[PDB]
Amino acid sequence: MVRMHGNGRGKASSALPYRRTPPAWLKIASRNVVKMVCKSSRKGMMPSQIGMELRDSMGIAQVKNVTGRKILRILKHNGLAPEIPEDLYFLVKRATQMRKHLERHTTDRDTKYRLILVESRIHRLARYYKRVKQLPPTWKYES
Amino acid sequence: QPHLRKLRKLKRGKPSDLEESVAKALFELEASHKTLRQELPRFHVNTVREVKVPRSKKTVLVVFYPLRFLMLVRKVQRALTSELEKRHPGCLVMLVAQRQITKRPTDVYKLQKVQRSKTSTAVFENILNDMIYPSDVVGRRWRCRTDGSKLMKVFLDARDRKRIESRLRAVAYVYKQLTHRRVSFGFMWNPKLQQVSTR
Amino acid sequence: QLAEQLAAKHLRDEQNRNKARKQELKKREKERERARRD
Amino acid sequence: TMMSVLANALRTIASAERRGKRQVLIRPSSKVVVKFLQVMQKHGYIGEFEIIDDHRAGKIVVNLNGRLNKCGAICPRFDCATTDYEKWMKNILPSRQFGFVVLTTSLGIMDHEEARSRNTGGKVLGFFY
Amino acid sequence: DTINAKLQLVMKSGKYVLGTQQALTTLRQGRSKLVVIANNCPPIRRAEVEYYCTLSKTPIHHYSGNNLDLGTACGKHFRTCVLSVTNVGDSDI
RNA sequence: CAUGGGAUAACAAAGGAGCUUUUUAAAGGUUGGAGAUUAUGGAGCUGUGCGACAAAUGCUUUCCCAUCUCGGUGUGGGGUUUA
RNA sequence: UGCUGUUGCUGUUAAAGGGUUCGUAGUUGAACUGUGGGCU
Ligand SMILES: [Mg+2]
Ligand SMILES: [Mg+2]
Ligand SMILES: [Mg+2]
Ligand SMILES: [Mg+2]
Ligand SMILES: [Mg+2]
Repeated sequence: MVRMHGNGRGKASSALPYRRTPPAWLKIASRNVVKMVCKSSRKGMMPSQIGMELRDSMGIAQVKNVTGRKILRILKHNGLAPEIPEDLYFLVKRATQMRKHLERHTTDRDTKYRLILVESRIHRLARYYKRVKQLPPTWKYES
Repeated sequence: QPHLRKLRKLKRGKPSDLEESVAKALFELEASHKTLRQELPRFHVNTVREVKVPRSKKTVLVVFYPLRFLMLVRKVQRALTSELEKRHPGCLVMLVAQRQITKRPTDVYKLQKVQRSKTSTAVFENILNDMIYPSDVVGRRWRCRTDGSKLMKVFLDARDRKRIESRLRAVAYVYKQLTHRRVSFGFMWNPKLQQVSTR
Repeated sequence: QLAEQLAAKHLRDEQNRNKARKQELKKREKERERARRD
Repeated sequence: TMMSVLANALRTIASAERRGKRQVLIRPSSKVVVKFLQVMQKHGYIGEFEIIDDHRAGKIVVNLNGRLNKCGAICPRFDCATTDYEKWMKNILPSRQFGFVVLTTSLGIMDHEEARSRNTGGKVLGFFY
Repeated sequence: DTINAKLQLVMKSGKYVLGTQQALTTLRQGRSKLVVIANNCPPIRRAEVEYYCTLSKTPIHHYSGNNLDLGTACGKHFRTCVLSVTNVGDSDI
């Protein structure tokens, strides 16, 4: 979004605290936190969205600091991880919508240029996931 | 006698004079205290060791327990610590979990398989957290003097200066007896902006 | 043939795990009894 | 991107000394960088310094006396046998009376004068005078 | 779209059936919970399906794409004109 | 080609839920030497019980099924557990 | 003859940065498992 494929140089991001201990006023047991994570997944939420629900309305700043494990690790233990990784899923969805737009507007050359960048990003990402065996070999992206 | 059940099965034979005194206190508390009565039944200690801090009046009692009960002890550490002090006037008690360390390998392939929680860096950090548990570390610095020495300083929150100030001399000495490393303490009001407090 | 060998190993491991857990659970029932036999 | 942490740190120190500052901040830190500073500190070229922990690659604040003229890294880290010491002294040092070349050897990190006494070779890291 | 998100939840968690003939069978029984029809449906076939839904009081949704889009939205590689979901699992609708 | 050293590096692997130990007891399945026959036992194979000790994560668990003021501490006051 | 430049050249105007991006071999690539201690 910033550096690869473009000239952006933005710095906006979050900064985790030095003190990794949950506050005293938080009185939720670790078992119940794990239950809420798995419940939201069956409802259809992605790991990024799950962590924001707990942050916004439950007082849980970091799931790892309460339970000892990350959100995606919890889903893998319960057999709830997505078939393909989340960031690869969103990039494929974006490219599909670009291609559907382009089949009517054949002269939108700016969109055609952006489609080249997104598909290069997909192929780089797929190569990494195949090396660490998060994707099957011979997985291929089809335009 | 029932109170010996609070010891490890190896030491139930010939307990030392310090071991059974703690055992009696733990057994008596397990049936009297309101909040300890549902955690204590599953708990038992490994050994108790006595340390005499030089240039001081109070002595330090160190209690070792298996790492299984880490979450059990952390839940009732405040009440358990204060309760034991009353039974043993003129002494200070610290609860330390017994951990093992794997020595650093020389071969690259072996180094990749080391369990990170068994490294000396990780173990010594957790031992320090045990001695000050109600408080936590808010900063840490290393001071490298020109003579070649390196001194480590740990900063605590100033909000709980009153509680833990008296114990810092004992904690520093005991930490050296278990790890053979030097530590020093300081206080920070507003640790977010790294503001230290002088008195 | 390779798959059959792997399946046999998996079954043996599961059986051993279950047996060890059962023996552990049977133990400490005696210790619980002694607590009630004081 | 940043390829060499050691090269980045030494350039920061030399620049501060040239402008006459009293302290300088260094980031990111590394265990190789700390060893290099202790060699300079032992011979009296820098003052006291301090390491700050932040659960990441830390930072260093070092106090400078006015004695340092220049420090720098050598890239790539060439190999140096015991017979090559005179060659490197002749090329990157102001004189044969002062200045040091720092090496990494199987015995640790040390200046070229100590390495010669121990009869060991290694790889060149940098210099200071 | 919101309808596509729910179809994926049903496709992985619930139970469904594809095709006009099998959907009508579920409507003759009482197992149907929702019927989805593509906009590319023959007018006489659509009128017959809607009549069955009215008699059995089954909610019906008019999909915004054709039978090609409906099949793609279910993860299939063929065209489907009518979809009937007998079991909805972990989904609102 | 042999061998000593392990700081800086390279190659390969992995992608982290494909992840107890010990002690007793029971049940079955070398005969003089050379050539045949058989039996008694070791050792290991399973499944029963037994004694002793650990465990890096609490089975006096979890889960839903239900049915009904005192003491110790630091300087007369402060802070801790408890009442 | 530092006018072939690894040590060790030049590229705003003297000769010389490709019209702009994507990209495979190739070259290059962040931190971390480590202060031994006691005696005269
Ligand atoms: Mg010449
Ligand atoms: Mg020229
Ligand atoms: Mg020109
Ligand atoms: Mg240009
Ligand atoms: Mg590196």
